[PDB]
Amino acid sequence: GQKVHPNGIRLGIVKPWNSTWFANTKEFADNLDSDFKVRQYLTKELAKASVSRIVIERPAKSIRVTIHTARPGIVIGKKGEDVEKLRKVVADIAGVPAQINIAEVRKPELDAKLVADSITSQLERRVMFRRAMKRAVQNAMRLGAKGIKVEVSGRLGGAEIARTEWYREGRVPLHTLRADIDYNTSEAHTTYGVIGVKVWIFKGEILG
Amino acid sequence: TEFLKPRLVDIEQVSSTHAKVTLEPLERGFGHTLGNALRRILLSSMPGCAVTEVEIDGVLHEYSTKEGVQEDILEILLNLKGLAVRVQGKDEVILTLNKSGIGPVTAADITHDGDVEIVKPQHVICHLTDENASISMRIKVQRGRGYVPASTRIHSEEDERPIGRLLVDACYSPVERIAYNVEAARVEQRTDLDKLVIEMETNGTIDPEEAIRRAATILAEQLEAFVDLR
Amino acid sequence: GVLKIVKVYLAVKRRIQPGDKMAGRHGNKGVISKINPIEDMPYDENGTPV
Amino acid sequence: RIRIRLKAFDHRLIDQATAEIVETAKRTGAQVRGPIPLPTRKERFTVLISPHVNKDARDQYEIRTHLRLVDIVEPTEKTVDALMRLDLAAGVDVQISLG
Amino acid sequence: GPEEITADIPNVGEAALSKLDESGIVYIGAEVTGGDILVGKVTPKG
RNA sequence: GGCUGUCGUCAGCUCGUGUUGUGAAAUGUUGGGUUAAGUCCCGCAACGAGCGCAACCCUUAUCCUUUGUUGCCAGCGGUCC
Repeated sequence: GQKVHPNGIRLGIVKPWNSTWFANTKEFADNLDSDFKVRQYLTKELAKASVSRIVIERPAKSIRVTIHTARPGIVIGKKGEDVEKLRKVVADIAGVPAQINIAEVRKPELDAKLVADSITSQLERRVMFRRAMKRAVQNAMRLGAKGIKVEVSGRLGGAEIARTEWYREGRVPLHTLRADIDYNTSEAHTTYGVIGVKVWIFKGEILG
Repeated sequence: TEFLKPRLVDIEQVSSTHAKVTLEPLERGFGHTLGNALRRILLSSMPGCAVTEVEIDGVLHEYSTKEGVQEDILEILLNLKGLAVRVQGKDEVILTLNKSGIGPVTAADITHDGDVEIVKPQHVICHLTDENASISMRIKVQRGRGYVPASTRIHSEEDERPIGRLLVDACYSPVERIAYNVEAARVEQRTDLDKLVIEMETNGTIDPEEAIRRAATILAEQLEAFVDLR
Repeated sequence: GVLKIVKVYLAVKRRIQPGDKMAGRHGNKGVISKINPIEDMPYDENGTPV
Repeated sequence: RIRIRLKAFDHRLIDQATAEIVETAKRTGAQVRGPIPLPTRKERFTVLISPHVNKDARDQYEIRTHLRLVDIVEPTEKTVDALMRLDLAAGVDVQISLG
Repeated sequence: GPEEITADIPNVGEAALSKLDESGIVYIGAEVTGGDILVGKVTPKG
């Protein structure tokens, strides 16, 4: 289990946190649990909507969710009909006043998580994994990624002996802390088993 | 070189908005020069805060209508575009207006923060007629200059905002009317000097000596390109 | 006959610009040429621009 | 005197908050004491990173809780109330205490 | 065959599915301009 | 699938285009020097690129500015020292 998590190593420097609140040792665990719940719910709901990052932020006994999604239109539905619906359920989950914001993700081919999800979907609907991977890589490159890597693993083409294959393009420096490396993962629950998809997308280096 | 320098001698406030100011003493012929230059700068380039984005709850577009009110939503956006706000510390604040009950909605009903000052407590916005009606709008007040309209601010805005925020045009300049007069100065030994009587008419949010100081700094830093380089 | 019948109502808000046509009630046609700033307008001695 | 205890995980954020609070204080009232930095709590955690067994395999995390002690010496009418409407940025637990 | 009202707009990428719902058609309100999509209305084998 | 150890924090592992060979393949990546390092120089049918060897991060060792309580007492007055 060689490698360090690319997001996790960079949280202090170039990457920010998702859950962004303060709490004392008393209420912290509970808060975490709540976050887990709400996030889980959101994932369940907005599966068909291309959702990248849920950012929870709770000040003053009131939860502020921020959903980063590629297509707001399907998450919002009719203007303030679906969002509103989501909100009350979120509140219920939390046990506090809820507030949902929806950030529009520019360039969903450069968002790593989204790409991974797409790949997983493709796998599920029985495409050639390799072709999917290629598409993922190519598209990102076209869009202006300084580099991208993707990796898929296990029961590829329903083969008895599992293996991993991966496509890199451009440069993807992981040891370099200041590199904006959007990393994320997904899992294709195929007929032969799970197929795990990792993808690293290098936006560029930050100078500060 | 037998020239002199002017000072702001007497600053009278005729009201809270309409207020004159003298300038003394000016040299011969300089009166119309400084008056016209300060007029052009004081009408074009003053910083003032104004309403930019209005966020009403349970709304789709600005051409709809709402439950319990008189003015329609375009009328509300016009009456909010006329608002006169004076922030001190920040350059971008968010106010809140919440009110229910039968009667008009003044500007004095906005739940103010500490560093925002609404200088028109009789500015009407809505006329709530149903006692079961409510209205909860969240205004956003930026700070700039000139005139920046909704069409240009349709793609200029970088911070990806969510959909549902009505965009109001930005009338940033708080100066509306300015006139200067070149009288004859009452100098005890000179007869060839004059005074400049600038008669401002503000939005109530700008302080006239501060406005004149800022316009003077704008003119001096523009002329430094002539002074230093050639 | 007709199957899918979706009518969408846009509403453009057009302001005024160099090139529109204004007119009074007397036959004085005009194509609005320059949209001047407030400062460059001819102001009377009271201060109001025209 | 109003003692104010700012607590947060992000230091920059905390700093920002403190400045804001000072600003709020200083316009209304007079003689703000100052933003005094107390000691930071570095609450350390070790965990085994293997699912099953490998004990020398470990990750050592920490949460740096920063403290910012702001004090206000003269509570006026205008000043204290200004804070009620003036909420600070999220992820910064404030704790005002007069006397 | 008949034509179809679906967002699953082709060739064109993440620049079709935007001012609409998951089942197609413009989602109401919005600051639409020129070159946008209002009603996804395209057939297969056309 | 996910997560983990391991050789081994070992200096290695590769790709493109080009070149050679019927080809498996080779070159690059070898050679003189150098270094912790495929670290750097010089040449060279190679030219380039990437992952890696480094750096970016944390901590610690010196100094400065800021801001001084629940922290400190140099100088001052008091003292229950």
